[PDB]
Amino acid sequence: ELKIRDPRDIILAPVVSEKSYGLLDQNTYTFVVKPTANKTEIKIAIEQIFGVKVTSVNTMNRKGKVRRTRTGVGKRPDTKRAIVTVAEGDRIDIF
Amino acid sequence: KLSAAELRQLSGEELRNKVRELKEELFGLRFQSATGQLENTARLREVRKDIARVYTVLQERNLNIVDDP
Amino acid sequence: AAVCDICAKRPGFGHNVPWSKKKTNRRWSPNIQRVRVVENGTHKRMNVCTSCLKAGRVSR
Amino acid sequence: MKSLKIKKGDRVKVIAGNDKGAIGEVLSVDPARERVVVEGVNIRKHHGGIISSEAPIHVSNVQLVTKIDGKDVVTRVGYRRVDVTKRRPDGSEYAAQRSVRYLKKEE
RNA sequence: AGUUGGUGAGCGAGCUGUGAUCCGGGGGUGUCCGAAUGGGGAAACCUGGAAUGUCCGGAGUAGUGUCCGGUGGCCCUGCCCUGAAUGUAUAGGGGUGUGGGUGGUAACGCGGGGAAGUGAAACAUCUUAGUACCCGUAGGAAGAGAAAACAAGUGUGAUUCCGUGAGUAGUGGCGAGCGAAAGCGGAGGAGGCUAAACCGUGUGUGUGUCAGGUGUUGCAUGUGCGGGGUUGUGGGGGCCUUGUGGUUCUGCUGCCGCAGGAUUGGCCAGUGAGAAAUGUUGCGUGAAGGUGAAGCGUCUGGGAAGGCGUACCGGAGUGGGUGAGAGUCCUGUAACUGUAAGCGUGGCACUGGUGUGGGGUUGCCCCGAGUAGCGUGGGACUCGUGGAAUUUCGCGUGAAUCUGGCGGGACCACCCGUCAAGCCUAAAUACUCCUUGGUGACCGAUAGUGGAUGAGUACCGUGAGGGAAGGGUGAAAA
RNA sequence: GUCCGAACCCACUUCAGUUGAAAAUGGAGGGGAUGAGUUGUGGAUAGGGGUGAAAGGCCAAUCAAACACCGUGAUAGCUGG
RNA sequence: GACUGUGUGGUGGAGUUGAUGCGAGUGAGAAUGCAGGCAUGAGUAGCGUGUGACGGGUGGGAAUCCCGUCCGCCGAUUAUCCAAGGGUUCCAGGGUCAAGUUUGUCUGCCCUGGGUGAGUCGGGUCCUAAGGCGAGGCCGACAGGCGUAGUCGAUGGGUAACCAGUUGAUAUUCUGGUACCGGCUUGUCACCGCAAGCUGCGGAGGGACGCAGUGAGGUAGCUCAU
RNA sequence: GGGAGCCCAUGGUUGUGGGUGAGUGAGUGAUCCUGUACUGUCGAGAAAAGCUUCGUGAGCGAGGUGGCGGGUCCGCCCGUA
Ligand SMILES: [Mg+2]
Ligand SMILES: [Mg+2]
Ligand SMILES: [Mg+2]
Ligand SMILES: [Mg+2]
Ligand SMILES: [Mg+2]
Ligand SMILES: [Mg+2]
Ligand SMILES: [Mg+2]
Ligand SMILES: [Mg+2]
Ligand SMILES: [Mg+2]
Ligand SMILES: [Mg+2]
Ligand SMILES: [Mg+2]
Ligand SMILES: [Mg+2]
Ligand SMILES: [Mg+2]
Ligand SMILES: [Mg+2]
Ligand SMILES: [Mg+2]
Ligand SMILES: [Mg+2]
Ligand SMILES: [Mg+2]
Ligand SMILES: [Mg+2]
Ligand SMILES: [Mg+2]
Ligand SMILES: [Mg+2]
Ligand SMILES: [Mg+2]
Ligand SMILES: [Mg+2]
Ligand SMILES: [Mg+2]
Ligand SMILES: [Mg+2]
Ligand SMILES: [Mg+2]
Ligand SMILES: [Mg+2]
Ligand SMILES: [Mg+2]
Ligand SMILES: [Mg+2]
Ligand SMILES: [Mg+2]
Ligand SMILES: [Mg+2]
Ligand SMILES: [Mg+2]
Ligand SMILES: [Mg+2]
Ligand SMILES: [Mg+2]
Ligand SMILES: [Mg+2]
Ligand SMILES: [Mg+2]
Ligand SMILES: [Mg+2]
Ligand SMILES: [Mg+2]
Ligand SMILES: [Mg+2]
Ligand SMILES: [Mg+2]
Ligand SMILES: [Mg+2]
Ligand SMILES: [Mg+2]
Ligand SMILES: [Mg+2]
Ligand SMILES: [Mg+2]
Ligand SMILES: [Mg+2]
Ligand SMILES: [Mg+2]
Ligand SMILES: [Mg+2]
Ligand SMILES: [Mg+2]
Ligand SMILES: [Mg+2]
Ligand SMILES: [Mg+2]
Ligand SMILES: [Mg+2]
Ligand SMILES: [Mg+2]
Ligand SMILES: [Mg+2]
Ligand SMILES: [Mg+2]
Ligand SMILES: [Mg+2]
Ligand SMILES: [Mg+2]
Ligand SMILES: [Mg+2]
Ligand SMILES: [Mg+2]
Ligand SMILES: [Mg+2]
Ligand SMILES: [Mg+2]
Ligand SMILES: [Mg+2]
Ligand SMILES: [Mg+2]
Ligand SMILES: [Mg+2]
Ligand SMILES: [Mg+2]
Ligand SMILES: [Mg+2]
Ligand SMILES: [Mg+2]
Ligand SMILES: [Mg+2]
Ligand SMILES: [Mg+2]
Ligand SMILES: [Mg+2]
Ligand SMILES: [Mg+2]
Ligand SMILES: [Mg+2]
Ligand SMILES: [Mg+2]
Ligand SMILES: [Mg+2]
Ligand SMILES: [Mg+2]
Ligand SMILES: [Mg+2]
Ligand SMILES: [Mg+2]
Ligand SMILES: [Mg+2]
Ligand SMILES: [Mg+2]
Ligand SMILES: [Mg+2]
Ligand SMILES: [Zn+2]
Repeated sequence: ELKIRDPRDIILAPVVSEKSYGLLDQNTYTFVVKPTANKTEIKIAIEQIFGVKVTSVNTMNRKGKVRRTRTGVGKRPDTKRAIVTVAEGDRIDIF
Repeated sequence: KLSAAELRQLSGEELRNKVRELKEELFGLRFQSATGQLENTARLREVRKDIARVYTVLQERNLNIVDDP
Repeated sequence: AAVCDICAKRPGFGHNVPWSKKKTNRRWSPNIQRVRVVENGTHKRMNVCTSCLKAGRVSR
Repeated sequence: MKSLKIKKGDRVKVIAGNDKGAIGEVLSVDPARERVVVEGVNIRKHHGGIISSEAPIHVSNVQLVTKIDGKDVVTRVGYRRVDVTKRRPDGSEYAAQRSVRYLKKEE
């Protein structure tokens, strides 16, 4: 079958913000993931990508903001973000 | 370089390795874009185009449009 | 029933026509009879019109 | 859609507008809306700072110019078909037919 | 030779001619929902495969959670097994996956159901109108169609459509209204199959059949398949006088004849409705393209296409652009050309595939049955039940079958026409959601589509549904 | 299906409001308040039909036959232009 | 006469005049006409229950913003937390055209960025009620009606976690401490064997049920305290 | 774990490290718990699963499973402002 599936298709981008950097103090990383991926799949993908033991994965769905402009209401895409908790010393480099 | 019809001179397993390497490069590019790096933005689309090309070659081989090496 | 399982005879539609000719819609149903049949080897009921029953197009 | 008869790098003469008779090189072509930029003709300000540079003018307001006998003469163009060979993306060869522009008033 | 869509620029690229963007054609990918189809569901969500090695294949983990792909909706139908109560057997059950279906669609088609407002100066018959709407169901068109026809004294010769006939003859609470046909003039122009006798081919069963022949030779019913046959001043079968395409030379009928036979003629006939449907070669092209003529000088002007002067092209002076009004600045136009490709398409050759009757004859045999008629209750025909033909539905009743049936406006006789109760048929006709080109004593932003802009949007309504308004700087953002 | 009385449900009187705070309310009192009570969620009944401890009541703020669209540019011996 | 000048300016920036024909969406003051713009009433009524005062700050601008102090108000609710419904209004920073019945430096407004973490909470993966749909099926000219086997459907049944702390914005979710439930796997002990077990399938038990009332034993809470 | 005012200091509408001190008794008392208890009563007050147990109208399944304490990892989707 065509279309090999890579674990990097699930993990889209890291979330960079004050809360994410504060969570880095707890070995916690916030990633924007594919909105159809469950916690187990995200955990396995993170493990395979980074060679890092993951203790916990917490996910939330975030609604996109709606703003009224010329041409009416626009709606930013919905996102799901996984909050991955890493083992005591493993560390993930997001650059 | 952006890959071309010389992908038809490769084998199935190394074409699949090319797919995996392209996916990993795209992963790195997306992370750089999120983190504020990646001045070279055109590569972020060209890597996806290359993935499309490799899948095109694989599917033509699988469907026997082009004889498989 | 008003439809024959053989020949598909179905009701007609026309008029009640009184002395004053004040026409009203009405129906003419076929004389459908429900009889026991043995087709090939199958025992079953069938709604059969009296015309087919008289012609013998139904096996009892 | 196809291209225009005037291409970048050509030497053309302005035949209409505030700069009739001006001769310059075609700096850039905008085929979609048929406007070209010729050096040292339509000097106006952009934006950014001042940027005193050339503004596009309509392609029909310029004409290819040739030097026949020491005087610049505006000329029209024609095309002739010449046998060429084109390479398919894989690199194979095949003989095909291509058009080449020539200036009139000089054969 | 530029290019990474638009509203709406500069980054970072590719093309830096290794020819991109772009254009035509053909593929690849195509999340989720939707007939939606593994199961469920509040459409775009959820959830799965009893226990076994796991539904099957792959990936991952020590292992389970997991991932990727495949598979199984329902109904009809084909094939195989089984056969209930129960005996035959069927229903049913278990396989197999053979085929088809589901839903959508602007108008036009066919079949069926079927209003009311309205008009009649009320109103019920009638009208509106078989309209609106609705149900079923197509096709590129459909329906109809090869005389159980018209005609009226000769004749016409399938159907459909157009013009007349004619607002006539008629019909009508003879009110309001409704309203033909023949004939004639045109568009377009085909006719073909079948059922039945009769002859070849099995099962509820032989004891009568010169080479041959046995209580049966091949004898009796009625099947499924072949021929044969298809018409009306009757035809066909049968019975015969002949005729099949030149034969290798097989059985039967009679050591006459009949049929299978085989490369080869072959009048022919063909992808059509025509009892059928399978490759190679000859044409112009549609989708893209290619070529495509011929002007300068001065004047005023921000700007020349305007003025003045003076030349040119024209199979091209239709347009539209360009800083103002351009035949020669641009796009094109005329004319010619290319089309590789198409599922290409149309036509031709070939290939390939399929194949005769005429005359006489009545003695017999066959010629479409719950049909045609008749009665009755309704419908359509100019015809509103009538002198009511013709045609149609429901319910009864129910024929002849050639010395016969039906039609010619009740009916009967004669005469003339025709042969129903089986089927298939192109063209002329209807239509435009769409595609391409073109047009307008058509509109020009309160118009023209509701909609020149985020328009079936904003907004209103629980919902079906309703439903707007807002265009213009300049030649160039300078 | 007792009594008094909050919540709750109701709506008898009065005043105010009546271009309202409100297309039916507010202030003051008033009836029921263990019952034929009241209330939440989901569901069922549909237009000559539903439902009605019955007032022609109610069925999405005007019901002696809802609303929407269609027949439709209904018709009007009437009124206006 | 409808109207008009081949008079003369201004504005304006691309068309259009006369003759003679031809064709009309060809003329408006009325329709409680339609659309838009704008008057009249009029700087008039109103500004939606109420208690604010002051000191300081910010600012171009302060009764109406911020801080503080007095004072007043609610408190079976003017408090706190859910469901339904809403949908980013939440937080931080920038803003004062519009919106806010005034002002506004302020906002539930605008702009930009950020914010919602669950094996246990509430739903699904479990269960059914009313009711819906419904393989076959029966009924009905067509369209359809009903319904079996089933399959859905909470407002009910079933179901394992608490306290503390932390952020500008989250918390039975994160963190700390200490638990519990179901799997997988593993160590060890004990036990089976027409006759292990597992999964299906059902039987039974159980789940499993009204209203009203009194009393008793407790605890939460509250009050007081030498 | 939580819980006040004392600290060179902090920083001056601020939080840090120490400084946390007490946990006792009586009264009163629920709409909560025992409790679907108990008593009274007519109007006679869901279903199904989970659950316990029983077999076997089905298959799987090896002589391997099923139990009791101990250890490791796995625990999904939606909501959460
Ligand atoms: Mg969550
Ligand atoms: Mg978007
Ligand atoms: Mg009628
Ligand atoms: Mg009888
Ligand atoms: Mg190419
Ligand atoms: Mg060219
Ligand atoms: Mg390309
Ligand atoms: Mg599905
Ligand atoms: Mg479904
Ligand atoms: Mg499927
Ligand atoms: Mg299994
Ligand atoms: Mg269909
Ligand atoms: Mg009537
Ligand atoms: Mg009338
Ligand atoms: Mg009248
Ligand atoms: Mg036809
Ligand atoms: Mg003929
Ligand atoms: Mg004719
Ligand atoms: Mg036959
Ligand atoms: Mg030219
Ligand atoms: Mg000129
Ligand atoms: Mg006949
Ligand atoms: Mg007759
Ligand atoms: Mg009759
Ligand atoms: Mg009639
Ligand atoms: Mg008759
Ligand atoms: Mg007669
Ligand atoms: Mg036909
Ligand atoms: Mg308009
Ligand atoms: Mg205008
Ligand atoms: Mg307007
Ligand atoms: Mg709405
Ligand atoms: Mg009482
Ligand atoms: Mg209340
Ligand atoms: Mg009252
Ligand atoms: Mg009053
Ligand atoms: Mg009382
Ligand atoms: Mg309902
Ligand atoms: Mg009354
Ligand atoms: Mg009402
Ligand atoms: Mg009525
Ligand atoms: Mg009408
Ligand atoms: Mg009128
Ligand atoms: Mg009047
Ligand atoms: Mg005129
Ligand atoms: Mg007018
Ligand atoms: Mg006016
Ligand atoms: Mg107005
Ligand atoms: Mg005024
Ligand atoms: Mg005053
Ligand atoms: Mg006044
Ligand atoms: Mg006053
Ligand atoms: Mg006042
Ligand atoms: Mg007030
Ligand atoms: Mg105030
Ligand atoms: Mg204050
Ligand atoms: Mg107080
Ligand atoms: Mg109190
Ligand atoms: Mg929410
Ligand atoms: Mg915001
Ligand atoms: Mg908002
Ligand atoms: Mg806020
Ligand atoms: Mg204001
Ligand atoms: Mg502010
Ligand atoms: Mg703010
Ligand atoms: Mg289930
Ligand atoms: Mg049920
Ligand atoms: Mg069914
Ligand atoms: Mg179930
Ligand atoms: Mg459920
Ligand atoms: Mg909060
Ligand atoms: Mg907490
Ligand atoms: Mg914790
Ligand atoms: Mg039980
Ligand atoms: Mg019970
Ligand atoms: Mg007590
Ligand atoms: Mg939350
Ligand atoms: Mg909250
Ligand atoms: Zn019948």
